[PDB]
Amino acid sequence: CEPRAAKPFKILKKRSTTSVASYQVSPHTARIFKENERLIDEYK
Amino acid sequence: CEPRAAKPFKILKKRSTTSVASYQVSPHTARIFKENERLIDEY
Amino acid sequence: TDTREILEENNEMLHMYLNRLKTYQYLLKNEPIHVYYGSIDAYAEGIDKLLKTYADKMNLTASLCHYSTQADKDRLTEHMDDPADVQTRLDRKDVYYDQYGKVVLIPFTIETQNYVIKLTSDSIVTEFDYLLFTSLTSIYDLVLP
Amino acid sequence: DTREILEENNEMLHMYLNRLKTYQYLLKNEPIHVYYGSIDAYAEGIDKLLKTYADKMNLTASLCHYSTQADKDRLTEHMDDPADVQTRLDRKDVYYDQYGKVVLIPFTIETQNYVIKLTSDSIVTEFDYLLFTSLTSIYDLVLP
Repeated sequence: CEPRAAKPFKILKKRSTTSVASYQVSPHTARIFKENERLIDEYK
Repeated sequence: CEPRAAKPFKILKKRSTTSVASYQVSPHTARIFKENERLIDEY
Repeated sequence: TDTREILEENNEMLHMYLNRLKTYQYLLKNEPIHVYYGSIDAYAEGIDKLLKTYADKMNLTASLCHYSTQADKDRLTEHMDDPADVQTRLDRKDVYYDQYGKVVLIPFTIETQNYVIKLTSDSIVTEFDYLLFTSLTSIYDLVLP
Repeated sequence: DTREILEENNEMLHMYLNRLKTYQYLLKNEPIHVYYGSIDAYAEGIDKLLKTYADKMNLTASLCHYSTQADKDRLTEHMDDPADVQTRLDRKDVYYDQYGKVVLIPFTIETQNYVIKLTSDSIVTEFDYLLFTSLTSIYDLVLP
């Protein structure tokens, strides 16, 4: 479960010419996570 | 909002040299969906 | 009370993003990517068409919007209750979400040119969509020769 | 109890938000090393890409030969019902162990059969199927 080959050529591909605003959680899903955890903790 | 170019050059690429078993739900998530809907029904 | 609703919200989230992820994978498997190059505008066109290919099958709208001239900025932000705030976020290169899960605005830059990937939906768009739609922009770049 | 179901929903959303965060981050920042020129080179490149992703997600991914009967028997040894597991895989179905720890995904490179093995100490589901099979598609699309 570890296939290795002699290989004719090696190449490197990259996402380069562009950049994007980085990750942030949405308010919508932040609310859902908070409510979940506050409710889970309220049965316990 | 619809940026278009005056004379683009185009390249069509396709996933070909490989194929995969097709989609099937896991039992685990099937259970979660069923239990959700049976509880939502229960109010 | 607060529990039946939250349960429907969890359930909706899991269904929706399972469906959207099913679609994404199906398209990566069966739909050819059309790659436009030669200039900033060709590139921006190809990214716009790719986003549209996916959003079209997912119950949300995606667009690539110029975000260079003040006119571009005002066009984008007049659809919003606090335009000055929306603009400052975007100008400072951060994602903007509405509180209600209907708009995601994602500053995006091709070489020297500024854009904003606009995602809207009648149901819901979140960071999951940020992740999927930015993933696609990365796949676009990787597919270039 | 609705408590348990809720923890399950919550876990699902966190886990697949995290795994999707990782997938997207890697597509953006990690250079894809493209091996081509034969089935074995391709297979290697797919194996390394799957590994790059699984490594950062708290699960292990592997590409296993599934060509010869010897390959099949090796794969299925540690399973309760090997003949049955094999039938499923032969039939080209995804195989999910019931306890949520193993996904086996029949996979083909040109004319060679493999199985993508995904395991996890917590949980693997169809979401992992979708993410990992997406990557195999991206690999193919990135070839010249």
